[PDB]
Amino acid sequence: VQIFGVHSAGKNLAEDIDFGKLVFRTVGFSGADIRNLVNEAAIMSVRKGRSYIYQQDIVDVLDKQLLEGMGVLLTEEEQQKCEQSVSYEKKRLLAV
Amino acid sequence: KFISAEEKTGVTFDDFAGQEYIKRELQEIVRILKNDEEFQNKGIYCPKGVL
Repeated sequence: VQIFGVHSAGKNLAEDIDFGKLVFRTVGFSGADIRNLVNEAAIMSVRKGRSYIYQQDIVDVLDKQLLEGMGVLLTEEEQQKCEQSVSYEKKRLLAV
Repeated sequence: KFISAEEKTGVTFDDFAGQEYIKRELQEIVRILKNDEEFQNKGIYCPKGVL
């Protein structure tokens, strides 16, 4: 938390920013990892045109970093079309 | 005296397709490098090496 505060001082964090609720997502991180997380949060906040960094910005940055791990690099349209490709009977089994 | 300091190759982004996520991610880095002042105002720094 202190490293995140040090490396995210000179950026316009919004009122919903709190790193105390995202500590468990950064277990094993070093200072460079948290700095890269802050930088990617700034990039993604710029990406949607958002002026500040939201908590959803950091959440989506961590989620993108996690989804990139297993070899899934898909945009929103491809993901939605692929979700619509499967049927409904074989989706309720996964849901259950 | 062999390295080509080529300014134009004739191959654009429209020629390479199918990996639009990687294309957009490289577009972000290229735009950051070209527009370093505007994005550096908010503290964004580009990576030195992309592999």
